[PDB]
Amino acid sequence: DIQLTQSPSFLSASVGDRVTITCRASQGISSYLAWYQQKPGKAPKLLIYAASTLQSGVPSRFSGSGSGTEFTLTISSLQPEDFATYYCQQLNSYPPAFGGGTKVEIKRTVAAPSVFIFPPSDEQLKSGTASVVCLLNNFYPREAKVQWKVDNALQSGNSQESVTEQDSKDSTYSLSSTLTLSKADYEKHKVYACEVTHQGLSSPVTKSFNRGEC
Amino acid sequence: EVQLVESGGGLIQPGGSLRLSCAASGFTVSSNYMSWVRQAPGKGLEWVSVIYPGGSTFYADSVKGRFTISRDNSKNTLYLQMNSLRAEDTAVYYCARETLAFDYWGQGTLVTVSSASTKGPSVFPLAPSSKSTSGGTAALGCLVKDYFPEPVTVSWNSGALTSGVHTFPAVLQSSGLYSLSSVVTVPSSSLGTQTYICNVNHKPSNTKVDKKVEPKS
Amino acid sequence: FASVYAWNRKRISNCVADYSVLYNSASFSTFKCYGVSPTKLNDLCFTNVYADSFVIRGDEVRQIAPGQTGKIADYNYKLPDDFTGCVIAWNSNNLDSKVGGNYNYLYRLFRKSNLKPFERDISTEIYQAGSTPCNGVEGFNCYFPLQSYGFQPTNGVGYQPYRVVVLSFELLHAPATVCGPKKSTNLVKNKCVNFNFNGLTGTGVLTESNKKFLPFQQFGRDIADTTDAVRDPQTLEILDITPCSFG
Ligand SMILES: *[C@@H]1O[C@H](CO)[C@@H](O)[C@H](O)[C@H]1NC(C)=O
Repeated sequence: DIQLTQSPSFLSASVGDRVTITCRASQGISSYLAWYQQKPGKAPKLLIYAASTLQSGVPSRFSGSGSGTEFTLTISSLQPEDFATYYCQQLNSYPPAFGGGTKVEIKRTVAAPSVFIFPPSDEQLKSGTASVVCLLNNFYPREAKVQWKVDNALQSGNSQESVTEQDSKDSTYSLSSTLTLSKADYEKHKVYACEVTHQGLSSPVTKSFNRGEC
Repeated sequence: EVQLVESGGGLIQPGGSLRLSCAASGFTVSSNYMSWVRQAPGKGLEWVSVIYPGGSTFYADSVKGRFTISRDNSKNTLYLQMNSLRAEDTAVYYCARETLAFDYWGQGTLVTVSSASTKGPSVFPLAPSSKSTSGGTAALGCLVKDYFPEPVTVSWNSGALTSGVHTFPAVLQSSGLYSLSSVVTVPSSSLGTQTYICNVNHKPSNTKVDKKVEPKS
Repeated sequence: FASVYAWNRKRISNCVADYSVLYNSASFSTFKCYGVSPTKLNDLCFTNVYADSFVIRGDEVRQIAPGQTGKIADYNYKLPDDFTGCVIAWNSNNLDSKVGGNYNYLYRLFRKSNLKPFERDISTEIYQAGSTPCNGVEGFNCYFPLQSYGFQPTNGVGYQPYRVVVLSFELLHAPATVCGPKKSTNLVKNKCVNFNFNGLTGTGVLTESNKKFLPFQQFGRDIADTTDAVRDPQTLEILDITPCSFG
């Protein structure tokens, strides 16, 4: 029997508020564990000691609440800069069990994207392939749609997107969609268009170019 | 105070091997509980091994055997000599100084794929254009594609521009190679005016190329 | 009981030890014997028995054994590699664990070097980690070396307190010492019998005597040197030994 700790993940809030995260303990543990802050693409940093005695070098926003089981952390008066996951552990015992991690989102309001379409560089068309990039800059609701169209034909299954972590300054997202074609197939059509749908747009925005027009 | 740095990650196939050196930048690795923490990408953490100030091992469950930890106090180095990697550990490795809890633990990567490409970039500049221009600002960037060895970096002007510079997560194609594109916005009055050169560095290989992005012809 | 980092040490001495009341008490969760299997304890004699006592977690009872490692066996209490005694352990959740946490049971978690077997260390110096002289001051590069189990009654097993007693039989080079109790039959007066009186092995009829043995003697002998009287321990009453009936 090992302990299996659990967490109600995927939080979403606004700044200056109260939020509270609990950590189950599916066995009788005592009162010695720890919380960590894992910013994305970085190393963890422990906040709560082996109970609630918050380790030094931290602000006054965290309040670890300890018990026999069902431990619980609480953030009051949020600040835009805590974009990361929070884990549980369990000191003392050698092989320790870790949590499941809770990402926490940060609500904003309404901010449409700047859109921009980039045709393939002349160097790449030598190589024999065409990447067509479309960029969506800064934007709260990430539930954006990127529809590629080639000569007004909606393109399915030759694109890839990725999205950035919520920005620590202005709490926005940015998205890059890449359409990949062969040189041969690229040279068979004229208008390349990228149509972005988003809540901050009253009707969708299309940025487009015409292959071969300086 | 203490600024643990680690080195030794790369790429290898099963039955391979690899020594990792948790270089104790900072003091007294002779008398501290040290450990290795592992996480696969998109996953939670996992614990690997631990050394006592006095010498003991206690390896983890699945990596029981086939995996060796040691220290060197006079060099202030922790040594992790592994071998016969089931390639199922392809993970991001951390070494942390357990001080009654943990904390103080650097970072370091590894991948154990059953192949090798190790090639490097295919860089193109994505020019600033009126289709990207809107009012006061316009965006330009660099597309770095088709590389296997995951850790790759693109900076703007040798690290100068930090405003608007946003590198998007790399994408894994069906071909098996990664690709990404990093873009930055800059006032539309400044399309070609100043320097905007993306510095592409591929650390598993030794690729270093600077590409200038200029408005479309 | 006593802490784990300053265990106790009682030196049991000359007496009559009955390891059966221990072995069969069924109240012990762990009764391992190493030098000697348990049932043959009440049939052997040594020079000294030592008994060490302390309190640990539930799942650290597996480090009280010859040849282990871990924070307990490394530097709290180390058993030699040719141990001879037995290790006994039983759960004590209701006595030692108290609501809010019993912070009076400490253990040592940092030491320069692992203990020699049966060595003991009650010092409380700051475990200087960083090259920087600690100067007896806490902070960075210097940890206090003792931690405390915070025992609480709602802890899963393996975190509840267990009390442990380690009996170690030793045999220096003396003349004798403690041993197990001995049996005792009855006096079949008038019946050619095969007898053993604490060493005296013989055969014959046993009969009530009327000789007055000194206040320290044991048996009696006759001219031509044959045993003809003994003294019984259980009672201490002269008894004659008449040869059997042959002819
Ligand atoms: C032996 O024990 C019995 C009681 O069982 C007692 O009556 C008797 O006096 C004792 N004799 C000696 C020598 O101890």
